[PDB]
Order: sequence, then C-alpha cells, then structure tokens
Amino acid sequence: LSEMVAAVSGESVLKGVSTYTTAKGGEPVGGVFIVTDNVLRQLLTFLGE
Amino acid sequence: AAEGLFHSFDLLVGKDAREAGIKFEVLLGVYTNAIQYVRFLETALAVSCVNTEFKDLSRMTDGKIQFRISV
Amino acid sequence: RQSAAEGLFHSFDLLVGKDAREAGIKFEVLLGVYTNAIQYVRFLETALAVSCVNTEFKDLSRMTDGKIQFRISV
Amino acid sequence: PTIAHGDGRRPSKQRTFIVVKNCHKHHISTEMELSMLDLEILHSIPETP
Amino acid sequence: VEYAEYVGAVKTVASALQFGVDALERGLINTVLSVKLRHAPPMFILQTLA
Amino acid sequence: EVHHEMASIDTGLSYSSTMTPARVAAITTDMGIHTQDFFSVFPAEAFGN
Repeated sequence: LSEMVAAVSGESVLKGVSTYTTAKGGEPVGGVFIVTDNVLRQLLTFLGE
Repeated sequence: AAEGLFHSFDLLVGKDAREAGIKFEVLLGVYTNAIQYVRFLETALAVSCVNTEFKDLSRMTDGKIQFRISV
Repeated sequence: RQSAAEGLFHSFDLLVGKDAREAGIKFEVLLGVYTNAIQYVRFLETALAVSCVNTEFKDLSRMTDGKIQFRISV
Repeated sequence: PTIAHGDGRRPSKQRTFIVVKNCHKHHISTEMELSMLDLEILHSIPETP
Repeated sequence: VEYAEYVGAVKTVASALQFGVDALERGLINTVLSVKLRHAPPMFILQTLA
Repeated sequence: EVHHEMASIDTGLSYSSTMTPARVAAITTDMGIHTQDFFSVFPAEAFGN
C-alpha cells in the first residue's frame, strides 16, 4: 500500500487549498483508498488500530 | 485590480504571489460593429399612415367600416 | 494556440479616447496564471554539510594556487 | 529549478513551460413519470375528508 | 494598464533572479558531492588496504 | 551569465570516504548473442576473386 501511495506525486499546479484533517487534528489526510466491502474487511484485519 | 473577477478560483490558485498568482498577458484588439436601430414612428414613411393603438385586436370582429360620405 | 485568448482571463478594457459605446476597436487586458515549482534547499541544512568545513572567500578569483604543508615526526 | 553545472559546456538555460489544461463536461439525466390522475386531482380542490 | 504591466514585470524579474540564486546553491551542493565521489575508493579495495 | 568559483582541499593524508554498490537496480546490457562482424571493422581488406 505504501508503494501504491508513493507512485503518486504531489506535483500540482494549484498550490494551496484548504485541506482535510483527522479528528485528532494536525496531520492532513493524504488521499483515498476506494475498495470493496470484503477487501475493506481484510485490510482492517491485516492493519491494526 | 486582478481581483474582483472570480468567485473562488482565484482563492484556489493561492494567495502567496511568490509561488502562484494571476499576472498580466498580451492585449487583444477588438473592433465591434455599430448598428442603427430602427423605429417606425421615427421613419418618414409614417407621414402616410394614421397610427392608433388597439390593445386587443380580437374585439374588431366584423372588420367592416361604413363610409358615410356627403356631397 | 489556436485563438490568441483561449487560456486567458479577461480583466480590463481600453476604450479609445473616451468610454462611450462599443464602436471603438478597444483593447482588452488578458491575464494568465503562473506557478513556481521551486522548493528551497540549503547546503548548511543538508546532512551532507557535516562532511565538509565551509569557509567563505571574498575574492577567490584572484587566487592562483593554495596549499597546505604537513610536518610529521616519526 | 535547475542545477548549475561547470563541466557542462554551456550553462543550462532556466526553464519555463506553458501547460494548457482542458475542462471536460459531463451531463446527467433521469426520468420520472407522473400520472394524469395525480396531475388533475392536484389542480382540483378538496372539500370532504 | 501600466500598473498591471509594472507589477507583472517585477514578478517575472524577481522569479528569474530567485531561480538563478537557487541554481547556484544546488550547483554548490552537486560540486561538493562529486568532489567526494571523485576521491571515494571502492570498498572491496579499501578494506584490506586500510 | 553568472559565474561562481569554489576551492577544496583534503584535510587528512589517507582516504576519508568510500563508495560501494548496495543493490542492483537493473541490467542495462542484454547478455545475449551478438557477434561483431569483421567486415565493418576492416572493410578494405579482401580476398583475391
């Protein structure tokens, strides 16, 4: 998954927008993994907390 | 001056003006036609006619006129 | 570019002599968007700097040669 | 940005690109059918329960 | 019109000069790195030699 | 044209740095079969008939 992230760059032209952030705040959200229901469940069992 | 144009896209491009912003580019030349707008009561053909305004033409139904001439 | 003003926004209008009607050919001021990709880099901020000691010389161009001489007793 | 090279024969010129982006347009449709009995008993007026 | 022209001129020229000095900084970093690699001997030789 | 000049010296007598190939990223040349012909190396040499 981390490699799938790294393949994408942040080389964007717009340079500045309001960002999405976690409930705990601070670190902005970096992107979206859109998946299926079963893959969702299996990823949540392979990755913890 | 360069603001007042967009609703939000100017806010999207960023405000810093050291990284991104909206500059000047070439002037463009335009020549737009001029048109003389026409009115009937303003032409001189109106000298012939006698122009009265009927709101609803429907009331005129028979559409016949009796000329009563005396000599 | 097919049309002179495709990617550009239209901001101002120069009217000949006086601002009356649309008859004058006129001048339109067009704007573009510029983005700078640079990310600031400093040699003293790179981890690489620990390896070398840096001394600033005001007029190196004058310098023809430089040398160091070691004297080692055994 | 660009790196300033010495052994390279002629110093590399600074670079700027013009990139023209196009906006796509997508149109969306749906269909709803409604009966004349509704469209009429609507224009009528109720008087009785 | 000329005010817009002036601010555009200063933006372009300032960007050009900033990129120039940045290119000189990156050139300094690259020159130091290549100076290191020029005098870095290979490990398979340097181990037993040192 | 902006010109910049720098100088460097080695502080110690013996070597102070070392490089090593860590991980092979790719093989550039195919290890295949391709004989070099001599008729393009020496084109002027020839037999009798």
